[PDB]
Amino acid sequence: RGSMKFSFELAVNTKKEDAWTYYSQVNQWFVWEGDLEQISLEGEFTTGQKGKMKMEDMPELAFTLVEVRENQCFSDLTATPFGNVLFEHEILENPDGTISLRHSVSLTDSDTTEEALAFLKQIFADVPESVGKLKQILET
Amino acid sequence: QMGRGSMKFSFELAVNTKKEDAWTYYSQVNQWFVWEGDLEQISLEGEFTTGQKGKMKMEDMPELAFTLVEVRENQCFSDLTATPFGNVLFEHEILENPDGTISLRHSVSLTDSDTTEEALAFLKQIFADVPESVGKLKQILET
Repeated sequence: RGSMKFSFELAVNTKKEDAWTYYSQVNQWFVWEGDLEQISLEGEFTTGQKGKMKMEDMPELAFTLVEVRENQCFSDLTATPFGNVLFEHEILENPDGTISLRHSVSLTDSDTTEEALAFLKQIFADVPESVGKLKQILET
Repeated sequence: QMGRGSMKFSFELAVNTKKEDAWTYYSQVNQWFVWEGDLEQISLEGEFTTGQKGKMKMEDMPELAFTLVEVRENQCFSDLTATPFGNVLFEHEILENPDGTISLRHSVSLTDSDTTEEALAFLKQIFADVPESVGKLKQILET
């Protein structure tokens, strides 16, 4: 590969089905996507669906749903200067009864560019907060 | 190994290399200078095996005790250090990729029942130079 990937995992005290609600309902991404301005999806929340997303003070971006698995995970793919960025969201079950939420950002490929890595870091910088917000919302 | 209160940062990098070669930079404590950028001193009370204790000192920081909690050649090794936020666990994983290439994944985690900013910021700090550390291992292994 030319792969590089950042992950953040946070354990939360709730049910995977309840977590799934905030993922599979694009209109509720505002509660956890920091800076989300507008969001839309060209159909059902399923593997292969295309949508449009826009963060504050940024051009709106097309994305495609890569691997929707109900109650478990969904991924989205967006084109960037550095090629396709894959964003992953996983609900993991822990033995102690909690679930964990793991969000990951990766650059499909690139020969370890100094600016590639710096690019991922910036995208990934907001991720821990967003996962934090989910946890506090889910533990209500 | 995660559960209530835990948080964990991971960085993974694909490297065109073999697992045995990567493992030599993990299992030999004296090699950590190649990939630990602020490393000043490093020792281990014996052989690179699960349970072994050791010490290490980083630029501008006091010496620190640490334990090897899990070792598997040539897959992974993990160490535990005590901090003001409980124990921090550092993980180092070698993963064989389906295109022959391997991946190195370094992670750091701790347990904070409160999930405070203090604990978060503290973990984030430790994880901050982990991507470059892994990048050095990449550069070294690919020659």
